[PDB]
Amino acid sequence: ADQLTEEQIAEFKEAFSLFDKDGDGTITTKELGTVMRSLGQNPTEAELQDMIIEVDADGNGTIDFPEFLTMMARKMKDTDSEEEIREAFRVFDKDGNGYISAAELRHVMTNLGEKLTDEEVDEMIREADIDGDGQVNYEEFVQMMTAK
Repeated sequence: ADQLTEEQIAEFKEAFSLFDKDGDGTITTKELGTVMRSLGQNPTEAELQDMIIEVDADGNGTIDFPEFLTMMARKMKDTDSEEEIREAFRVFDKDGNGYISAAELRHVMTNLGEKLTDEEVDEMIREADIDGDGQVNYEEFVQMMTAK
């Protein structure tokens, strides 16, 4: 599809297959968090609890591969609120890296207007900063502006 390349689907498949012990194309309900972690994202235990009910309310203990993909595909559907904010941010990630320099995030905060004092903005920078890169994430930052 145009929303994601088949190359990305490969990683979703490898991360899933890493826990598909039986080879039936399935993982356990609890292994869902581990598959997502293998893709580099760590979901909250609270949301994970509800994610399981929407697939296996009876508690059989498994989630299949097309269900795992359907869960992702459900969130991937267009929404007006998150996409509007993301539009402005797309021009700042020059490398397609997901992380941008804190100096560049600081520019966005200044350009957006109503910029709070540096100490108030630091609260958000602190959580987003990665010591290995010296960069702050921009993508989850956008979602943090509208959800918590």
